[PDB]
Amino acid sequence: TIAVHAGPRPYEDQAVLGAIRAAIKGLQALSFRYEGGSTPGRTREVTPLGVLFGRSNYLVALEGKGGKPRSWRLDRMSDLKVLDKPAPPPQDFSLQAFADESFGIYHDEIQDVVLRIHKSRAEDALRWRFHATQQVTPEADGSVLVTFRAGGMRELSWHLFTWGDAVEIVAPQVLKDMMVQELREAGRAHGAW
Amino acid sequence: IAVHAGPRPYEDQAVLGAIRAAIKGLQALSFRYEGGSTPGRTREVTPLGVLFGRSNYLVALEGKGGKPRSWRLDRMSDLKVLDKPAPPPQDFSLQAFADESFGIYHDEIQDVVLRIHKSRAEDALRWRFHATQQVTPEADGSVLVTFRAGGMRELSWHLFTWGDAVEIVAPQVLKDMMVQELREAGRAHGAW
Repeated sequence: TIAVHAGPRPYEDQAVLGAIRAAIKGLQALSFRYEGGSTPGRTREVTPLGVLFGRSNYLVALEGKGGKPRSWRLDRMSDLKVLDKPAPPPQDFSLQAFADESFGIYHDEIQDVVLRIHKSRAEDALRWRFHATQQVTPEADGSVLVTFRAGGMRELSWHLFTWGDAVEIVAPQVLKDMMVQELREAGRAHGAW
Repeated sequence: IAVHAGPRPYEDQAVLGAIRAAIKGLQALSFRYEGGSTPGRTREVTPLGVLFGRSNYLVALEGKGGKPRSWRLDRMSDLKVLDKPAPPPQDFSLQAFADESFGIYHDEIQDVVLRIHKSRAEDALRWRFHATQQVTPEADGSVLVTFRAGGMRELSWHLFTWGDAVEIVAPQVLKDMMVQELREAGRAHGAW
């Protein structure tokens, strides 16, 4: 296409990344050797559904007969082949559907997030999509209250940092602690205080 | 089939498809802008490509005698794909355009040089900060990372995700911003 993804990203091995699309456009299956998970290093078979690019590149897929929608890290993968073998996708499987029942994390258990964005970036708050299932509430002081139910507290905290002092983390406590700890860590190394 | 999760802005394919239509038809595209230097006027451009990231941006030439520029998608309205010839310049590369800044913002290009601590050297090696990056292994197991790019506001926002594993050795501006952001955020959130 005529689009390019700007910004930092993980490095690519398009050799292996070209092998996965070879079986979703043929509705076939794949198989690799994992380097993680509950079984350390076996070779395993899997039905492909999609890839999610992030600061870690994943691969949504179920194993063999039946399965569970879970995504394998492409860094901890070993030697795939486009099985000669068919494996059609579940019909109602949206790939965005995987991507929103958490955040830039997966399965880190879901939290009721409450943010207060001051006036200054209130209009910026309305425009911004923190999570699909979000609700923005105006307040009497022109600040706006942003609440949504999501995972990925760490990524969230990284993103809130870019809002600077326009955000006020109201809930949950794990997010406050997440942010403070991260600010203390970075603030020491770069000499902020 | 691979969209990126996280806080991606509310985007619209009704205009993303229309920009693709004007590009591959090699014809001009016009829209009115809900932003920019002029509040709400109809601009007419040669569309070149879109940038994906912190939001989505049309890269386009407006009128004749202009440099490439960027337009927030979510801020273009009432777009029409016209029948005038609008081929791209033969020299333009969208990739080279995007490479001129660490993020979206095109400002003074800086030789940035970072040091990543040994505990995260393996991650730095496997991480593409920028298209022009070189990494050199240092004696103590830490790694030096250098590249040329503008947009250090966005750079310092990313560096924060590296915790205390990253040291900014140049440019000075990137250092100052990083510290000022940390103080401000740290005061807002009660970290010190």
